[PDB]
Amino acid sequence: TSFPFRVCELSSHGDLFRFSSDIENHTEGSTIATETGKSIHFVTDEGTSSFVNPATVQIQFAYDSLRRQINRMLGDLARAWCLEQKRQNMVLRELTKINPTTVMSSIYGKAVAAKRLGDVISVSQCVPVNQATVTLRKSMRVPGSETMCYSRPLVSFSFINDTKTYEGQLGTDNEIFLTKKMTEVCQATSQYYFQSGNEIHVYNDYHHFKTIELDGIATLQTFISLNTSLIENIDFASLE
Amino acid sequence: TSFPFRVCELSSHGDLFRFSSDIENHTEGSTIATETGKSIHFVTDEGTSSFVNPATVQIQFAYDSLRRQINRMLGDLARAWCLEQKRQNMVLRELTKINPTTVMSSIYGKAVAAKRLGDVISVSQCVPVNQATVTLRKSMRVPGSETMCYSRPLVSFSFINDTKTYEGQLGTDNEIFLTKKMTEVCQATSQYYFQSGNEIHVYNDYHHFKTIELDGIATLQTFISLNTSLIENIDFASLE
Amino acid sequence: TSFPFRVCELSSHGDLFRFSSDIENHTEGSTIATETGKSIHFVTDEGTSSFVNPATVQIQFAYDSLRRQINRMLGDLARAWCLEQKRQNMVLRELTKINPTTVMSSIYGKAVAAKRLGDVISVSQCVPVNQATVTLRKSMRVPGSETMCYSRPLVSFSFINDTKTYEGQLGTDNEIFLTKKMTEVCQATSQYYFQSGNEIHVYNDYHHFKTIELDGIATLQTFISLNTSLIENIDFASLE
Amino acid sequence: QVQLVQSGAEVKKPGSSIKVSCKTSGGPFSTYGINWVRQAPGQGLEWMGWIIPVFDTSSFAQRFQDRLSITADASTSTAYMELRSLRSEDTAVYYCARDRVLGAHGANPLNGHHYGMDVWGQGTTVTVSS
Amino acid sequence: QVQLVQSGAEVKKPGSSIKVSCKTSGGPFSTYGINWVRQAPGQGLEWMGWIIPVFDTSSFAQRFQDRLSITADASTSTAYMELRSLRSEDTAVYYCARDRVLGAHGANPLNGHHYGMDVWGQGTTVTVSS
Amino acid sequence: QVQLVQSGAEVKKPGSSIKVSCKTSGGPFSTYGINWVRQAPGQGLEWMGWIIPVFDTSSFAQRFQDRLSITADASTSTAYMELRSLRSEDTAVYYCARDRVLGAHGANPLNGHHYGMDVWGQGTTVTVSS
Amino acid sequence: DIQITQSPSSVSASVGDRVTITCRANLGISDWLAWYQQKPGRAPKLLIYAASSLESGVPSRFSGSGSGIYFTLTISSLQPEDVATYFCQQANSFPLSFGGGTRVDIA
Amino acid sequence: DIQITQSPSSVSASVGDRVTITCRANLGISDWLAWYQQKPGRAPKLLIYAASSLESGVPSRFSGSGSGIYFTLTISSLQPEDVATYFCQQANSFPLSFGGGTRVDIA
Amino acid sequence: DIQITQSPSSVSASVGDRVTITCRANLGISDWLAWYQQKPGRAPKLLIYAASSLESGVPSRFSGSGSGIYFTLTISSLQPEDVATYFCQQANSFPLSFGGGTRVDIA
Ligand SMILES: *[C@@H]1O[C@H](CO)[C@@H](O)[C@H](O)[C@H]1NC(C)=O
Ligand SMILES: *[C@@H]1O[C@H](CO)[C@@H](O)[C@H](O)[C@H]1NC(C)=O
Ligand SMILES: *[C@@H]1O[C@H](CO)[C@@H](O)[C@H](O)[C@H]1NC(C)=O
Ligand SMILES: *[C@@H]1O[C@H](CO)[C@@H](O)[C@H](O)[C@H]1NC(C)=O
Ligand SMILES: *[C@@H]1O[C@H](CO)[C@@H](O)[C@H](O)[C@H]1NC(C)=O
Ligand SMILES: *[C@@H]1O[C@H](CO)[C@@H](O)[C@H](O)[C@H]1NC(C)=O
Repeated sequence: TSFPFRVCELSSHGDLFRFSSDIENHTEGSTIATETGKSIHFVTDEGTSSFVNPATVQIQFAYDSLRRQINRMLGDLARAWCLEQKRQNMVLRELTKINPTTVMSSIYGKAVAAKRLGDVISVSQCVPVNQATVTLRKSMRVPGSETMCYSRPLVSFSFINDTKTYEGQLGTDNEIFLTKKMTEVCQATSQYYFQSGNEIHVYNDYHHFKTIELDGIATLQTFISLNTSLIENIDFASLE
Repeated sequence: TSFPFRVCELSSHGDLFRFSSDIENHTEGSTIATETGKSIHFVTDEGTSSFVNPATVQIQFAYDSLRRQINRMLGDLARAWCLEQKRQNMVLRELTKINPTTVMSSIYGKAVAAKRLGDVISVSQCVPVNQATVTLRKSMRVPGSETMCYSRPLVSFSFINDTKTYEGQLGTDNEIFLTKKMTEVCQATSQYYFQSGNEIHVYNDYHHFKTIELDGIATLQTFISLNTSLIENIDFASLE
Repeated sequence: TSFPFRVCELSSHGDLFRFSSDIENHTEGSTIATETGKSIHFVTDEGTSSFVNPATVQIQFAYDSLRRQINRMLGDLARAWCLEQKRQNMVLRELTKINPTTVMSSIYGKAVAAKRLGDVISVSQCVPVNQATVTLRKSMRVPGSETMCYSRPLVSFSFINDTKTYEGQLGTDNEIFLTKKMTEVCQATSQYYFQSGNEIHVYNDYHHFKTIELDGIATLQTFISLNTSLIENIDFASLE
Repeated sequence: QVQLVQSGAEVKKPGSSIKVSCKTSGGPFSTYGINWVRQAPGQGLEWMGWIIPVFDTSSFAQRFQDRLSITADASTSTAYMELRSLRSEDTAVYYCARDRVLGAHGANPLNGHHYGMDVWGQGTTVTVSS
Repeated sequence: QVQLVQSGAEVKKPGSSIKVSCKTSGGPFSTYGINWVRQAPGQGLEWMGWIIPVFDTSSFAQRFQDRLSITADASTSTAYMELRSLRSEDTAVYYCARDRVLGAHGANPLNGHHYGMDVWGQGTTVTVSS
Repeated sequence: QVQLVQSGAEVKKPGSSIKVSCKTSGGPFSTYGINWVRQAPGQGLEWMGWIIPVFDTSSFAQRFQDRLSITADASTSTAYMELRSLRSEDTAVYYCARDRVLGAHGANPLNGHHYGMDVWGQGTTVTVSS
Repeated sequence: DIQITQSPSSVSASVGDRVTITCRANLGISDWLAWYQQKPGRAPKLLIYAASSLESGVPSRFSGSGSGIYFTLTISSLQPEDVATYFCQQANSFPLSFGGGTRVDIA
Repeated sequence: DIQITQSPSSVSASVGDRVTITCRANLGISDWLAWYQQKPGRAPKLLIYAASSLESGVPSRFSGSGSGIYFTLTISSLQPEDVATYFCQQANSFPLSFGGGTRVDIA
Repeated sequence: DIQITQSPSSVSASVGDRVTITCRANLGISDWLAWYQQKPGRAPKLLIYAASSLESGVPSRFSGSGSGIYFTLTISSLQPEDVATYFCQQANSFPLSFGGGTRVDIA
């Protein structure tokens, strides 16, 4: 899928990228003349008619008047869409400092590893691992340490054409980390739900308890519906 | 209101939620035939007429041609609105890691307590406290410690039906914390403005100085106006 | 330009600002009567005609029907634009806590220094420095310390009418810091790309290697194109 | 000021059952929770059990998980504890301590036991001897 | 290089008033601020006061808040300090020190005193004796 | 289990050239990288060089940057290291160690040498004497 | 069942000297440890309701600190009325337990 | 060329006692140091592949820690089979180098 | 009025030895302390303009560190020209004050 099980800490070559820092002829004649390539449109508000069957000029005016208002809205909408994106660009740049890989994976619509070298972002590709081999461990306790226990679950996996089985630690977005150095002080009554593939593995007291499908846990409805109402298809009736 | 004075650290039951990870028949006949449920619309560009008073076909074409362009725009606008929300979903998920309660209170349009258990969010409800009883303390300095002083102001309040008066520390969004463990090293010439209800309590040198209304301090104009221009109501005049 | 070389830690007076916390007559007669200031519009769906050349009522209906659907879209679009901005307001407020100057410089579309005093933001102005004098240093290693080396490059500059040359440390957005206290432990094979004005100064092993123009490094395409398709200008042909 | 008045001292023969009462006065008895703590002579405090009158939810220590029954009477605003099969080791000063923070907001249970016990009862010395 | 030349040594009878001058050469005088620091014999440095000529804003130490008047003459690029009601304890080497960072950008005051004083004057030994 | 079988002990006269072999069995020889480490008698381990068979990329230590040639034969799944101009100091037990993490995913080089060497070979005792 | 252990069984200090009591736990109490003070033939009195928050009506000299496994109770100045037994109580989850009281005395 | 130095040339401890081995570097290895254990006439065996990540098949008593300049290897309990030479290897960038082995011996 | 106190009144060290001077404050100077060096019959010379920022033309051996209440001045190697009095000056807010100079001397 978009985010397969992968190791994103082996890539040796990253592509360097940078966030961008920097992101009609009407003459009165109340008649107004608008120049078109093959014609000139004369619009009269009092006339309620546009000049390139008396309705022809009215029908032209109807389309032309709606054309102007809609194209003016599309300009105001565009102007604000840009001022919005210029902000979301600053937000993404700030977010990359907090976490680069997740933000860059979003901007690429594909799992990519990202590291920040000075003011540029080095984007590299991850090493995909066999989905079938990936398997989480029931114990989340660090061996030989009761006080310390892995914050995230350990995963046993293998590379595409490699027989050897590696042991790593599951991260976010199905990203396995070869270094199992993610750990936390053991907490009483600690329950954690970790997503691995299409399953959420529930761990109680740093011990696996149950594996539920993603639908088991409700989804936050962040999406803001625009409720776009498409223009209906009206069949005008002939009258007299 | 949306965010009343409340304690959001007592809830024992949180609902578990997860951010979503994964978020026409035209035949040429330059005549083009579009199938409608009760009819077939034939659109001719050279003809400038659409076939379901010579104007009837022109009037149909006018509405139909605007219908196609506006609906194509509403599709392009929708496509981008979605790609935008998929990003704002990643931003909200990243923000929840930095601070879960504020982001989840925004996504619910209502004050809710939120804790992150692994990759899921446990959303619970806060314990509302009597608005009248809530009262801030003038002194913001930890007793018995000159070097250490409360970073945020202490608040004296009481529960809905409880006579007992509790002592807590004011947080953000009118959220009182029973544990007054928020504190900082005392700073020279330190002036802090803290919002409690509909008032901003100015504190100078960790001592309350003045209580001003919210309008006293200017409001940042983050809102990006779309300047939506609604279609004007033109009364077409009858001509000949 | 928008962000000239500047020192934003000298301002003694900041303006205090706060994020906002809180951000038709149709009568059936299937005829529906809509009241206009100079007239009343009667819309018949079955009639396919609107009453304020048989086309006049049809042409009125065409504009009126598109006027209603488009204005209902502009209302749904607006409603969602607002719910979106109310979220982006929370995001900006959270971002200001992480970094105030960058977020406030974005909200002002101009370089401004910002400090968070309690729940209000003190916005001040920076001290511009001569662009010509600004010059980066090749060495990025703390003198007398092999283990410690400046995380960001040091800059030699001078004030507008001040002959004296100051020594500071380049920050983000062409902001020079008089205090060169930004430093990190020296790392092997460390390559950093730092933007100063219209150039990206590459540093290898804490030693300046090359100065490339901004176009040298690819720009991340965060902008989400709306592909706004402006209404085309159709010249209706007269038929009979 | 919330005051919790406990019952008086009662010498009980071994194998008998003692019921120590604790009356709450000056605050909402049902909403808050009362914890029963037992301090044996020359011994440290030992939590015995806790109950919340509104939800009649009683949690007991493993040692007395079988012989201890903590009840609560909203009408008398009194919480009671019954230790059965009394043995010499049961001799101690039983204490009724009310939690500092509210334990219930309506039908919603709250974690008010995380802030400890502010109001303690005078205590009841149960001597188990024949 | 900004050089600040102070006035010469002046033995003053007790109760007299001394006016030590400090000429700035090689840099803007009004924009920056000069601090007057006093070091009594065998004593540590003691800040007396500071003035910024562009705004004529003079801040004094409490000890001399009443008998100290620090002025600045832009025309002579000279800053002056006047100590009135001189007493034996006033005997010391007065020092004029210019702040390291600019204190004023146009009509906007800046916090240049946060970075200390880089250029110091030679000093003036005022001996208060009769 | 990936097993690396090295060549046998070979006493070489000074100035001769020795080429120790290391056969990989039980894993992808080309993808992973083999490091050649030399331990002189009573001395600490000394990295000699490393090669990746798929990209035939061989990195050597400065000391042997001129007289050391590490090669790899995919057909025999064998990596061979040759030391020329042998001198008494070259006497040591040469070790072939395979990197723990994959070093190449297709035509993309990986940093698998950051996780150390897991599989080592028996070791070839090369004695340089006449 | 979380197990809490007080580091000092008994502490003796001069009037004015500071006294630190440590309360460790096998698991994480997450800032839910309470400090109490009990005097011979008296009911225990809550001094620090949370790990660090001081209860009202308690001399400021009594301060608390710590989180998770490690917790500490510090008296800035030992005074004649500080001579008592101090018990730390885990409040994270039932069964709630009290640590062995530390006997503070005047040296 | 990054230069790594092991703080203890040799360490003698009783059975059950903890043993700490330090490996410092002139530059930053960024958590790319590996700890190896070598016994007389045997090939070195990797113990901690990363700065702290213990390799499989290695007794939990062996533990690693440290980042960049400082690094550390700790043996919770010295046991008869812990008597060997421990070498720290920089894996950040070629030329890779091994620090002088620390001789752990029964005291 | 913020009050600053230098921990060492006088420090005697051999040539080559390090010397640390501490300057504490009742409130927070927020990285606005300056370190000066004064030699008999000479004007003071600014060494560290900010808390840790070294002034130009000053031997690198002079380093500064600290923030808020605690501040420190460290000479990596005491040299014959390091024999002087070092004064710390609060620059956070008027009235600016100088801490009692520490007399560094050859031991
Ligand atoms: C309109 O959008 C809102 C969200 O803004 C959604 O809840 C609602 O279902 C949509 N449709 C209707 C019919 O209101
Ligand atoms: C249009 O929107 C901008 C903000 O994008 C606003 O400043 C302006 O007042 C609005 N209206 C007009 C008349 O431009
Ligand atoms: C539509 O927008 C996308 C980006 O969202 C862009 O890649 C594509 O080229 C656009 N199509 C046009 C402009 O016709
Ligand atoms: C408070 O008491 C009143 C009166 O019984 C009741 O209606 C209300 O719901 C109570 N509020 C609570 C329990 O939060
Ligand atoms: C610098 O001097 C010129 C000439 O007097 C003046 O116009 C300018 O305003 C001065 N600079 C500033 C920033 O005021
Ligand atoms: C795995 O091996 C097969 C068979 O040789 C090959 O087709 C495939 O590309 C290999 N995959 C990778 C990623 O090396």
